[PDB]
Amino acid sequence: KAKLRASHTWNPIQQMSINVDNQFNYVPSNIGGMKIVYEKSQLAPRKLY
Amino acid sequence: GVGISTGTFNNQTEFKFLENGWVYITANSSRLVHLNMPESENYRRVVVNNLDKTAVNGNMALDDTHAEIVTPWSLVDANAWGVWFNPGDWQLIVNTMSELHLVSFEQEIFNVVLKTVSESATQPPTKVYNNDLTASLMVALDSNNTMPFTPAAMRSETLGFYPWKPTIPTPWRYYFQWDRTLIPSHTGTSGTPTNIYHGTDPDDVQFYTIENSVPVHLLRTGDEFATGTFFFDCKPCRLTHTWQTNRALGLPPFLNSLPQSEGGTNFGYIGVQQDKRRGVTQMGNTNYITEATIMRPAEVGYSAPYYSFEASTQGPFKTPIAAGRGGAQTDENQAADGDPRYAFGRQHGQKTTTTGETPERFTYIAHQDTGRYPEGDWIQNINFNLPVTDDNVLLPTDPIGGKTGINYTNIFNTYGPLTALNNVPPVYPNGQIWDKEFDTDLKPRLHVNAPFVCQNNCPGQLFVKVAPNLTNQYDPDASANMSRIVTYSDFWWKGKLVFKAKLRASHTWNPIQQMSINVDNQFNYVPSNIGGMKIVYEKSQLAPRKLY
Amino acid sequence: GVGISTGTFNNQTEFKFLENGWVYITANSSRLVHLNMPESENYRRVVVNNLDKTAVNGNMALDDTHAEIVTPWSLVDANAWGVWFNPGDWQLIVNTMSELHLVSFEQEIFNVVLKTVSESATQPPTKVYNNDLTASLMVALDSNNTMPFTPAAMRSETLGFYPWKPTIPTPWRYYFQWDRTLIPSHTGTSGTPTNIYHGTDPDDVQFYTIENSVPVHLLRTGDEFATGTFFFDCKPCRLTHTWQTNRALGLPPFLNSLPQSEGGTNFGYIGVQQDKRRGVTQMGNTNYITEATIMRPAEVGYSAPYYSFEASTQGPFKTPIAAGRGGAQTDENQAADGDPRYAFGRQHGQKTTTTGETPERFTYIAHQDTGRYPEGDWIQNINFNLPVTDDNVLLPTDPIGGKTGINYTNIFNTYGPLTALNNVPPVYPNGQIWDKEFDTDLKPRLHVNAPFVCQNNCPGQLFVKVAPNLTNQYDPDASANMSRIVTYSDFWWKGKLVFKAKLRASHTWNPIQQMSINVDNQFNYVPSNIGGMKIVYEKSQLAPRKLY
Amino acid sequence: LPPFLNSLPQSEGGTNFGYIGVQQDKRRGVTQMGNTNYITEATIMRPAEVGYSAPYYSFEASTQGPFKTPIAAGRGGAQTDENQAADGDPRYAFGRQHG
Amino acid sequence: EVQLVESGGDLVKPAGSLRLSCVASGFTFSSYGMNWVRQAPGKGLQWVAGVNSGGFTGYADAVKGRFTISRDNAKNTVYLQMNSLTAEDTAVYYCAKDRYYCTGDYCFNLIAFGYWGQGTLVTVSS
Amino acid sequence: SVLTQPTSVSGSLGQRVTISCSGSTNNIGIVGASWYQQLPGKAPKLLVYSDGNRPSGVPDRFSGSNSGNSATLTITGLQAEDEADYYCQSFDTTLGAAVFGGGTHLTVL
Repeated sequence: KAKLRASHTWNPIQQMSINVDNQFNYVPSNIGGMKIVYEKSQLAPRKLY
Repeated sequence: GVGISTGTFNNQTEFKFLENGWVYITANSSRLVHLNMPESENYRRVVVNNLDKTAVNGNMALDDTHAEIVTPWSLVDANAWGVWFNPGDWQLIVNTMSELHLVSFEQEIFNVVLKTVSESATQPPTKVYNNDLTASLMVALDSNNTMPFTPAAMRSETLGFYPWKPTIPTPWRYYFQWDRTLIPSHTGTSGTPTNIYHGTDPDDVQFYTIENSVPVHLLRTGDEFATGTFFFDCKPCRLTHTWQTNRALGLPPFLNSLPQSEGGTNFGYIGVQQDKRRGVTQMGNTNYITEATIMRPAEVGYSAPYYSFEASTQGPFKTPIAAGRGGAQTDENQAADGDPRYAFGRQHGQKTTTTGETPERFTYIAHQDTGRYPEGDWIQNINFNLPVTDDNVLLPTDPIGGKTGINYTNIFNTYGPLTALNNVPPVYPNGQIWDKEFDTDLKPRLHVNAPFVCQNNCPGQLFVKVAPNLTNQYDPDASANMSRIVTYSDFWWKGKLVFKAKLRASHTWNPIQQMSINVDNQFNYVPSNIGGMKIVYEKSQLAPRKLY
Repeated sequence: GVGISTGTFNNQTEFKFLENGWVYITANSSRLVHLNMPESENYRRVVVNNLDKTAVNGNMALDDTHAEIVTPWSLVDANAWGVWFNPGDWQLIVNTMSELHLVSFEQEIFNVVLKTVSESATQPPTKVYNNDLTASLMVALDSNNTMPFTPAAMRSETLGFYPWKPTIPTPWRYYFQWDRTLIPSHTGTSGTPTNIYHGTDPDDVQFYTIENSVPVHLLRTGDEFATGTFFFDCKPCRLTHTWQTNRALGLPPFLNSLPQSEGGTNFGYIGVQQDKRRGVTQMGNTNYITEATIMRPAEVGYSAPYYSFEASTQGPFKTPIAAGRGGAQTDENQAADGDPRYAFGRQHGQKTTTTGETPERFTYIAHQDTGRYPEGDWIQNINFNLPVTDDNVLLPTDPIGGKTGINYTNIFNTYGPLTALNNVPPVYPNGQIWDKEFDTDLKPRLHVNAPFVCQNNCPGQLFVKVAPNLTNQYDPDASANMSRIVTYSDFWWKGKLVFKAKLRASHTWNPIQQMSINVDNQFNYVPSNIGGMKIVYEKSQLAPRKLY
Repeated sequence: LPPFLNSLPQSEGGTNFGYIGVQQDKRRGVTQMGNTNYITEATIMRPAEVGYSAPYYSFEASTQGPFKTPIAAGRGGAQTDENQAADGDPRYAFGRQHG
Repeated sequence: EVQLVESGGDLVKPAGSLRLSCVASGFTFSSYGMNWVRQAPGKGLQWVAGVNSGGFTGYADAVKGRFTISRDNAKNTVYLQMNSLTAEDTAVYYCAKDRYYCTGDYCFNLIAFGYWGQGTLVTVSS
Repeated sequence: SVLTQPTSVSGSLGQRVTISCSGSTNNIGIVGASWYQQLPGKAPKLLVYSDGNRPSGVPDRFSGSNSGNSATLTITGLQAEDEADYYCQSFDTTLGAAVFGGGTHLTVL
């Protein structure tokens, strides 16, 4: 069970995104090899106080 | 009452979810508007003719000739994305929403204040400001869309994009029919190319006036005005893009010889000679089946005359196209036609501490590959003998009309019954949200300026004007300038735009492109040391979708 | 109407009684508040970096390097004991109450007024004040706790403590993420330590604006705004201190030989050789049972590294501790670490008729002895031969690391699963009343700044601002400073803070301590011949209580 | 609440800092350091402590042998340099079943 | 280990323009500022410009308003467009990287350190 | 702005030698000097940071000091390979620009 976030600030926050650098980590190699690279889980900031 | 407030300020963007993965987006937007009295209480029919610029042979593209009626009214337009969403909300929408619907729209003018200006004329200059409780703000809502529609997003003349920054309303004008002739020329054309302006045909005269077509409310400092909820009927909008082209539609060919080692050079080979292959092609007189010559279900995108100018009664204009050049992602300089360009000032994104009149600009390189790369085309004979010879292929490098610069792609068109193409992406912040459909018997399949197109009607333009605060020396029979007390108004505008979006789903193993903040773009979204703000453009179709 | 008042001034404290020895202590406060128009309508992001002070080797504790967003909004804060209770009510509370609960909180703004300043430009300067009845005062109440929580009590910037003096709201600002490195040094270090400000990490950026987050009420001179009752859920606060330390828990040894005659030198005796005694000890490798060695149920207080500064991404900061020295009530110079020090001005207790910019300061010393006296501590080897040789003990006079002024008490922490400690006592008048609990997954056991902490959420902050009073010359596209008519507002704030307390009983023959007016302090509670008021600090936990 | 900046920048520039504007021994505020009048960002009261320090790379012995004293969180600012990962932040070693 | 390379220095006529290029590897190009420093034949050193990660730029008065420095964080490459060159600009130019990670407007472009590259020579004459 | 340096200095093999640089409160008095060495025709290499530390591989011979508006560099156990030009460097806090000294040539005898 998860809750959907809400935009709390004027500015965009950081997100996980595919890019020209990490591209080939999520698709098989020509000879059929796969990999899973680590991914962050607390990108969105929150107010402590 | 004079001493009672008639409204409440509100920006808050509220997300409310429903069942089945839908979310309501209510966008409240509140501004403080500043309105000086008009320069003249009279309508003006005016011609602009930049004959000086266009007399220079070859400058015909810079033609600016037209006739307009200048009105004493000012237009309050909220038809742009930046007026409703800040970058954070745009991030959330374009990262989580797959589609968007325009539902309802409302607006209201309130907390009206009217002030007069008096000058002392003392040797050290000074001037005082006085309220006028009896003074009135004239407000008109064109609910029936009687007046000509004129969205301000095309001129960067909508309401500003910062809630903490006041905004002006745009002075209102509209086009008046005119006749124009402009024969095109080139540097080297002898004499003066035929360039004339003829005037107005009697049967196309339309002098719309607000007072004779729209009810007008007289708001004093204690009055308020509410437009009422307008409900849209637009087709749904997609926040995803199609990467497929004709080359990526259908079943790929079986590879009899798959690669045996990793590497960029270790490709696979189909293995079957091209005239011995099996499959289907529209080339009824050749045995080659190849990824270019194979039959595909239909055509994605279409070629069109690019930087082509067409003339009618009113003079020359550029031919519009739904999508731009392909492959522009590799080099921005190659985008050119189709991909829109936005020039705007400080109210609407340009850094607010910058000097000069030079506006910020940007070209929008959409994520959809429905465009074309004309240098990659060629036309060859029906005989289809290969390798094709010069006499039998029309290459893009071939000269057309005796011109090195013009090839056939400049005049080439491939729109047809098999064409499939996409609607225009939203452009945050400077894009227009909704646009009124034309009143033609046959209607365009899409509009290039807004993602949503009204089917039946869309909300009436809101016209405002400062009532004429006359002095004691008024004489209605006078041909001289009327004498009015210098009046201006500060009135708060509050709008509500309500959307309905569908949340996205993970259809694939791999992640998709998402808007995010990074060490480069970081400070684009925060104020400077002296408070300078700026809003940068932000894409809308980062998530890919399967065309076929 | 404009001429109708919208509220009632009220600054009375009512002690209503109930069953079972409880009392409702409802405190009302009212102020006149003076709000100028903001220096600029824009938010700013500003960095402070005093390399001029920190570059001097050894001043690393004097680092003020930070990033802050400066807002046009002002903050109204009544979170200080001086805003609700005058000395007499505090006397009643601390002389007659045992425990104090915080129940509800309310506030309202009424009798708004707006004035504009006109300058004559006459050679001898002069200016005249005019009412602007149509102007507005912006009010935003962040009830959802979306904005950063910035308690004004910390910087001595809450509303004033005198009902009969006007007050101002603190300009509002909040911290913006930054990175900073400062390697400590000593007078005598070579070169210059790295003292750098690396910038702001994008993933931590959080820019807030009131306009985009809270509904803003526009209040004209005839309007009033009330927040609505808020209900707390705070833990109870005890107005009694605990005097027992480990040495005084449990059953004293039986004194075999009592004194026979009274006298200062006539001590009693236990009469049993220490190695021959009966009881329990944790020192399982020795027979000695003594008042210093006998097992006790648990531990009161804890030793913490004193003047320990810990660095994180934002630079250095002092390690907070719950309590300070024990038995240091005699001298202020011996307060040392832990015991809070308040430095305040004339809005908050300083003799009002004073001049200059030296803040008035005091150091709070609590009546509770849950602290430590490190010069009496020592660490000795496990063999436990007595008397102990130099090599088997680490006395506080023995250095650590070669520094003769640093000993093990500076780097020695005794906090454990046996530690017992009390909450921070209320500090009148300058102490903060309540605080918001952290949004961390695991939360601290007490806060040092507020006796009351909020288990779930608690009252939202109230922000005010003068609406922009533009001149006729406004021009959004200009990058210069906005032109505002010089406008200011005076409004009345009124709040209600509701406590619930229990009356005290007398469990002992003796009379306990109480606060009372005496000749050495009488003039501190009366005005001066020239109208000067001062509010001196008063202790909270005067009464004693049994710990175990 | 940050400190009020009595003097603010007037132009954009890397060097155009702000200034609190009041001599440090003359500042109003609240601090736990009762034997000084300097009030500074390093010395101003805060509600509590965010994070904690631990004897990092402490090894502690029990009946079964030495083990590393575990800590909740790692270094601050290590996001900019992998060489400073240090204690706290976990290191995963795995194979072809798992990545 | 940190490695930097430079190119683009050439003999050029007075006025006009010239465009230098410096490339980097071995360190997180994004987190560090990049600077150019120049030295005339047999003369002393003179800092030319620096560019922090965010696109904010700094220049010395000798070039401020004439040169324009930039970065391409996706290629670990920095460029220096030298417009309005004059004879006095004849010098050798080196590419440097500060020791301490830094970004933003308030960020000092160069404090102490850099694995200076081999450099590129520039001469202005006609 | 600029930092002053001596034109040249001489020292015998195996002896100690000193080099000095002078500035102002806003360049040296706030940020310490960083000393660089340049071999004939080569790009310069740093010797001592303002932090007082030396980069990896720099001989222990070199060491630096700072006092008020001035700084100083010394070489212990002078060697023939040390014959090179040297430069002090700082940061003018007012102009926000790196300031390099006038340079000094060290002669080994």
